[PDB]
Amino acid sequence: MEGMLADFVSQTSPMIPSIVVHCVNEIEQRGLTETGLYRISGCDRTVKELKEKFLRVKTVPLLSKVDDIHAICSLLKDFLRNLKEPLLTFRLNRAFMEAAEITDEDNSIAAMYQAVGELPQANRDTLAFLMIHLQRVAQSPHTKMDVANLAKVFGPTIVAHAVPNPDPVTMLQDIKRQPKVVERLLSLPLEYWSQFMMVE
Repeated sequence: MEGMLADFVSQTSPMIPSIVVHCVNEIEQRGLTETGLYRISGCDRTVKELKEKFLRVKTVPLLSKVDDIHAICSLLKDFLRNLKEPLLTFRLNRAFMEAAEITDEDNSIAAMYQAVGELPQANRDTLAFLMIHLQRVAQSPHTKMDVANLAKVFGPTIVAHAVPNPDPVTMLQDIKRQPKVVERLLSLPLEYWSQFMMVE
């Protein structure tokens, strides 16, 4: 199994796994011209092989070699989704959902700010890096992937559940609630996320 986010970072800040950094770098370089980025899945075999090699050797394979940029998108989602706990931790799963469900804009944003501040550093730093990247994806006129669309894709990826294996009632209730969390997070401005890009 993959293990915890912290197992992919060191004391070096911002605390972002090299795999996330390299995936984002590749996607920035040749993915922003692609329609359906993060919606279109890559070849399952290519994604699994890249992931197996990454987890076994503990180093990022040369991503520039792979022709399909969607496989890189799929690898990033797979990595994040399959962490022992989601990027937004088990501990704060419900907190994030409740924050996003507040209809008062000011109070919802304030509750979002509160929940992000309660994240461990590695989680916040990685989240901040991902949010900056996904905002750029949403702002490309070639991707056709707005904040709403990306939230539906990233809901299961970064929010997930409060437990590793929820009962089916909870499971289906949860997936209804995930997109609004991502929607709110992506709606927090670049300047907010950018502040967490800092050295140790």
